[PDB]
Amino acid sequence: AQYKFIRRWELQMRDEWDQLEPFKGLPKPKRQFGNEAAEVIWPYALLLERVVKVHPFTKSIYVYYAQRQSTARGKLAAEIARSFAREFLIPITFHNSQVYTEAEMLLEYSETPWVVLHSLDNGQKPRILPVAPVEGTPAHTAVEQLLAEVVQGCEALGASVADPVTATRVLNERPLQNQYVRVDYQWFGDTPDERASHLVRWEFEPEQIEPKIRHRTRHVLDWL
Amino acid sequence: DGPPELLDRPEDGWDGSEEIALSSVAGXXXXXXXXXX
Amino acid sequence: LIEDDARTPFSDPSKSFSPRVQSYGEYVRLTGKLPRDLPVLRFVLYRDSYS
Amino acid sequence: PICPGLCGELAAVPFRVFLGTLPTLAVEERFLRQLQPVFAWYSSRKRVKEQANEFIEIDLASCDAELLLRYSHIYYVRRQLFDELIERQMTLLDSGKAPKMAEPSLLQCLAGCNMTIADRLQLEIRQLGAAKRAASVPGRRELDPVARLEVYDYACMMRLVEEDAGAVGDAEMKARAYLPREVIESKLGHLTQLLLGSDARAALDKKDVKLLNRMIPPDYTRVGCVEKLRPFDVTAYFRFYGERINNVKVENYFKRALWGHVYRRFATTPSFLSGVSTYWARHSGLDASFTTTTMPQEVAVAVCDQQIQFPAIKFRAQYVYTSPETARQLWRTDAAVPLMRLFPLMGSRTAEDLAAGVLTDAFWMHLGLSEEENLLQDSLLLKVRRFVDEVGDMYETNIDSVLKRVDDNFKQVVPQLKA
Amino acid sequence: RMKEAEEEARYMQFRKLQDTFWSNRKVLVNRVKSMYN
Amino acid sequence: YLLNKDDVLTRVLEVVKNFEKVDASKVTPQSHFVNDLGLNSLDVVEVVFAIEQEFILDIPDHDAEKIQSITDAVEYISQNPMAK
Amino acid sequence: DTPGMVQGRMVEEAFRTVETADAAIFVTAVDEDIMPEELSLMQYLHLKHMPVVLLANKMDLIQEEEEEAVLDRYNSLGFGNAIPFSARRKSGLEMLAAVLEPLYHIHAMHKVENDWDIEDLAMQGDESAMEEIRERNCSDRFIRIAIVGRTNSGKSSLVNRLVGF
Amino acid sequence: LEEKQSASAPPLQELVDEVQSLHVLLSSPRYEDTPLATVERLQCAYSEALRCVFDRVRNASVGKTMSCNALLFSWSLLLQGVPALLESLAEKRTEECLVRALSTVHEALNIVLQEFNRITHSKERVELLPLEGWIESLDVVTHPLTNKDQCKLDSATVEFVHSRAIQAAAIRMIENDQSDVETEPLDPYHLYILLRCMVRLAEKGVNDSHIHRAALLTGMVGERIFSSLERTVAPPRRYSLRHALLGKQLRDASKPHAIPLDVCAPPGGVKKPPTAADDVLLLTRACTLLMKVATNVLPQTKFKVLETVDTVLKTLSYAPNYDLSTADTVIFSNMVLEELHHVDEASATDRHLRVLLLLSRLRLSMCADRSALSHLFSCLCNLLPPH
Amino acid sequence: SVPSAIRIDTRVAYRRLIKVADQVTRDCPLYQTEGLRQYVGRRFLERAERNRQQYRHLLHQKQRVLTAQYGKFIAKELQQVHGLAELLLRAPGNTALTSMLQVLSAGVGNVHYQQTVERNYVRYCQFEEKKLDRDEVEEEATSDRQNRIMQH
Ligand SMILES: *P(=O)(O)OCC(C)(C)[C@@H](O)C(=O)NCCC(=O)NCCSC(=O)CCCCCCCCC
Ligand SMILES: Nc1nc2c(ncn2[C@@H]2O[C@H](COP(=O)(O)OP(=O)(O)OP(=O)(O)O)[C@@H](O)[C@H]2O)c(=O)[nH]1
Repeated sequence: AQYKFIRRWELQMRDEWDQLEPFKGLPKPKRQFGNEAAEVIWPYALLLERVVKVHPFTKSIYVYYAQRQSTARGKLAAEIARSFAREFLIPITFHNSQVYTEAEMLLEYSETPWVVLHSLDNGQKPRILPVAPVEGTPAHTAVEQLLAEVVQGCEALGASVADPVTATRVLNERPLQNQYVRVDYQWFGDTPDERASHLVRWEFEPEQIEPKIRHRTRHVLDWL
Repeated sequence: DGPPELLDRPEDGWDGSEEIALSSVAGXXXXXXXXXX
Repeated sequence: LIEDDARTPFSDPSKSFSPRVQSYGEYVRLTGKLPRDLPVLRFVLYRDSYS
Repeated sequence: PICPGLCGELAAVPFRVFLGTLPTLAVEERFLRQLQPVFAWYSSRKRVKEQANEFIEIDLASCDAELLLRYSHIYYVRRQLFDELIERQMTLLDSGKAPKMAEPSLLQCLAGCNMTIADRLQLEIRQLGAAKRAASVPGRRELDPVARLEVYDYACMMRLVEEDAGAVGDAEMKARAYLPREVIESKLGHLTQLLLGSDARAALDKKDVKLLNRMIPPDYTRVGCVEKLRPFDVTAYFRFYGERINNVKVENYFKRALWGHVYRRFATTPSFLSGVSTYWARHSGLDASFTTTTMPQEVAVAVCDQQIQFPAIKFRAQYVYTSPETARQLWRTDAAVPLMRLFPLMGSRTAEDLAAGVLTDAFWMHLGLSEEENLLQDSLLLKVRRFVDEVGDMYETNIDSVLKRVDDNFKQVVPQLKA
Repeated sequence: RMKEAEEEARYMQFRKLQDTFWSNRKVLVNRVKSMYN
Repeated sequence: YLLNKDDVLTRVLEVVKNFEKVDASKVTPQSHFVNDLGLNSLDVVEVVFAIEQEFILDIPDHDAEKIQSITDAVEYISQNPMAK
Repeated sequence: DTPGMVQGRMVEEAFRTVETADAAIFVTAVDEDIMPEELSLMQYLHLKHMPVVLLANKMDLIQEEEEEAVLDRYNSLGFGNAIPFSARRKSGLEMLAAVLEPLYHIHAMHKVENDWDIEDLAMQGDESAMEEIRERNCSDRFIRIAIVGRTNSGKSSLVNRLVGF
Repeated sequence: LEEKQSASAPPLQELVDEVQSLHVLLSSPRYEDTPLATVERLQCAYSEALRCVFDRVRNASVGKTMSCNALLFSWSLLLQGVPALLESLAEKRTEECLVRALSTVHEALNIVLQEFNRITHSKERVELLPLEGWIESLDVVTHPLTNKDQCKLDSATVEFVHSRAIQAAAIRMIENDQSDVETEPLDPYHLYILLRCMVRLAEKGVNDSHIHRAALLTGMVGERIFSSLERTVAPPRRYSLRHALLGKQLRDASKPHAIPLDVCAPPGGVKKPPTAADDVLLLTRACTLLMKVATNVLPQTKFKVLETVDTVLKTLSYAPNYDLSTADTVIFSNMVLEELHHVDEASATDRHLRVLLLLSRLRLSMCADRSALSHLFSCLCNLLPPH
Repeated sequence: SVPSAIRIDTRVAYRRLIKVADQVTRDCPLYQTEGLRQYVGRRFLERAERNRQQYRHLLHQKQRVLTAQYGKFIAKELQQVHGLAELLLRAPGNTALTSMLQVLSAGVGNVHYQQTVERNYVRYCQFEEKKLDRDEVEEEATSDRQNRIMQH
């Protein structure tokens, strides 16, 4: 029995590594029925193709859509919200690093999906924007229209902050939110320095630049 | 097509003994302000 | 913190440093509580060649 | 689902439902596939994790037990739930040793009703037995559809037969989409003010609101979502609100039950439901292009026929609780679904509930208010007022004529099986 | 400059106490001027 | 010589309210330990023993098996002269 | 002292030493979150039916406000009431001593009871029991044999062959 | 939490509140270090507010005109501030002015006394006034101002008001009609007033039932205050398991060391106290009055009195030093020492430790009345350690 | 479900066990307020539910002769509970049993750590009982041997 139990342990660990060995240092995302875009391994090529910039004072973007729809335009709006959540939610958080993006599929017969925008100002109520695409406009255009609406709503909600200085303070003190994202850095570089090697890096701190080894001058001469 | 766990699949071959069952059992004062009315 | 050896260069990560005190601290007088009912204080004064 | 809104005050009864073993959570994946309309309740319920097993803590006194028994589709799960309910009710009865007993006169009036119920009982059971052998449909599936039909699966089989009678799929979900809770409460307060000028209270009490929250499954709690109610939940809310808001004295429980069943019928009728319903996005003010403020009449009638169906099973399940001596005999042999929310309202309360329900069903069948139009007519309101007042006064004065009325009205509401 | 204001809060406690002791004697002196005149 | 029923009720009320399984809003001066409070028999043994803690008197086995209601606990301690 | 879990798996030598032990002190650190290899070992120790006590080391890095949420997660990890510990500050040894004290007396009981069983068996005339008692009562000084040499000389394989595994 | 909160999303009363605030600022011990100019300003404001309240009351002169509860609370305030009110109303330092002010106050109190006579003649129900109302009525009917040595007095009225207050206390202690938040049965000030009335009627209130009800009331109040202080200073998570396994034990037995009485957190800051500025003082004085009342009772109720004394003593040990009033605390301590002079078992050790720690805490050189210090000297010279 | 006699017997046993646990928490200092009470209640309720499920399975003249066996089994378990209460009463004198009860009240480790302390408790009491007898018979034997040697 113990032999088969150890074999089971080995197989379980092997599959868990094959799934998460290059992503073991990252936290795990939510296991919701709309957050399938968080467990997939995102190509850095797609992440570079889709670079969305939202207002820095925004903190959360949620996209709620319904599972089943009884109306044709309701099903169309649900598909639009699903496509937007699968296309731009991960790029937004990956390129902003201060916003938390989440999508969810409510198991109900609704025909109007929506998006919720939360700002860094706790004293400011969140905003709700419905997904109401034009029947004549295609899905590829409706997704871009929803993205435009979301970006403009984020801009308005960030500009309508109560105390911009306090908002900047809480932004500077807030940690990173996209630590769960599984990015496959393909031929670009395993390290940010390897990625930006084609550029001159002027932003460095001498405390970290200074080598902290014995005979560091000898080693620097050998390296140079 | 959506979440496969939510997607329904049929059970053509199922064992009566395959069912599993287990039994487990579950294991400030304040001040009173007075206002004359 | 000030070095303990001049032979060891500052580039050595395991260089020893000991603390030397620059100021022992800051002090203020102690002023007790003065009772509302008994403000008058009686005392004895001993002066050696003081006016 | 036998008596919407019929609830009594009792403590919490915890029960741990086994969800499976990590990582092969078979019961949990079956629940994910089946409990889709009650997935909000499922996700809201707490998750307790043992060392190597998974359990969920449900409240047997709350609607959790009945919802699981109705939507389970798992024979051994619902069997364990039914057996635990029966055993805990037996233990509670043996420990209480003193339940309130009804009068022997009214119990004799209800005893003769089962003699006529047993004729349609065999017919309605065959409908439930035939539906079990039709589990090969991709809509609803079961483990052993060829096995013998048992007593605990009655709720699921009744739900399936009601779906087949309505002929509209996901009618409960389509009705929950158009039945928000706040607008339903507002329309119910309006109807209560129309029915009673000063006889109604200003609002409901906190204990009653707590009982309602325990008996109604919760919806999602997102930022933009609103509390939506199923049609059965709206019926239960109407019944509970009326029965708790009428200013009839606590000793005159019969008139309170009559008002409760009147509100239950006002909620079960399709015209009033579609008239008082509105889309959730319109109620919230989010969207103004897909207003669709009116509920689809086809879905409304198809979902009201579900609640209209199966009178005999409900009457039998309530007669089981009408007397404690007969409950010990009919809990393991006769057709009966056990609900912990029926135990605090013992013999007297449930007997008066049965009588009031029979009388209200007969009044509705006689006046034809189920389909005509516009129940808010002042003439119909005054007629209902006079009906409830006369019946309450008669029940207080002379009970023999009331029992004769109950017998005649029972023969009226549930006719004998023909051919 | 925010930490500079935090250092003044430590020493402001002892400046209020010196102003209180001087004002207490001012009140006590005026009481004596009335008891005798 | 005997404790008054008002004081002996406040004590038994405060114990069942501060109990580990009983809710404050569910208890009332006229309530049953099993039906109105929802406690099991092994929990009734605990709440009676908690009453034996504040009232230094010792209750025998037969006289403790009769205390299934809060009013029953009040009547027993009131008639018992050995209560502090 | 056993080696850590490398690549989510403990070496075979460590598994045999853990099985030989009576109890286990699962030492986890607070600077890093709970990792899958820790959960894999926790369930392995559970399936082996061995007493394990959770010890949360490196508590000196925890602030006064975050100690609540940290211990809540450690107590909901299957093992109850994780012991806060700090090896740099040497905090928690008197608290760890109170936990290993019952196991100390239980082992003392099993040892004396086993000695009585072997004594009774040897009085019956069993050679294995008399030989066991002879090795016990033989009170002589241990001979420390150190096997040293150069790297890759095969001394680790030499002791493994001498021991038998 | 963000998801959850987003899913969720000159009146007489003001005059009375101002009078109460100024009185607590002038009488609380932790404000004794206030500057003298501020003390004089607060005292002038308090005198002016009390004069305005008394003027309003004497101009109304009818309970049914304004209120009953408001009138009773206003008269309780005026009674607790009689000397300042008299010095403000007489407007001069003269015996004739004092007599005039006292006569005016007697005239104004005749209204309340006649209202009490009318109520006790009509036999009103206890639902008329709350427990606070009945206690204030008992205070204003038993206050020595009526017999200072021309008012309407009646011992039947006194006994009726006393019985009504006791019945209202019983009702309030048995109702417990709170949903989830637990409140105190009675304010510390009203509890002190009730026990003061019981001290005044000690010749008539020797009833063990009344003494037991009062002891239970003050025990509940002390339990509230102690629970507040304990929630304020509580041991942390890092020491929770250490206390569960070891329990504040020491490495070596005979170090020697100081025996800890209560387990709390290590020093972490200032931890501003939550209790009011006079809660501890009122609790201490009320417990002193309770012990003075129950000095001669049966052992069955004496046990409950001693348990309440132990609860109040624990509350005092938890209370800070600036909130501890030296005079009232030393009075309470010497009374507890007189009680400990009786040979007690299994609790004399901890009681002696509590009392001696509380005595070492405070400053005996700052005590106002020297009679308490002399009695403490006697009690400590006559005190015997446990066996 | 369970007959009234067995219910009354188990209630008396549980009350005795609670009284003994409180007396032990008083006599030997258990530094946690609830202490052994929660653990004892949990274990007792778990065993009671196990035996109730066993009786439910047994419910399915054969039932007449099996109910007597079930009653004898319950009586044996109750005698075990009473002996355990006696051993808890004798614990506060010994310091090892005090440490076992203290660690059980604190509730550290896992089910296997809390079970080896629970099972070996009564075994430790029996071992302390046998140890005195062994030491006494050995000292009497060596005294007789010394007296016999001194005679020659
Ligand atoms: P009530 O009358 O509703 O409860 C009656 C119950 C007990 C529920 C019966 O229905 C029942 O289940 N009876 C049979 C079970 C029974 O009698 N159990 C007695 C327990 S004996 C036992 O083995 C328990 C030992 C636990 C001791 C734990 C040791 C911890 C100390 C460290
Ligand atoms: N802050 C803090 N650091 C500690 C503490 N204990 C150990 N460390 C640090 O953690 C590092 C781990 O040292 P080890 O004892 O070798 O860790 P290990 O468990 O033996 O790990 P491996 O042998 O590599 O499997 C040490 O170098 C210490 O600097 C502690 O209690 N607090």
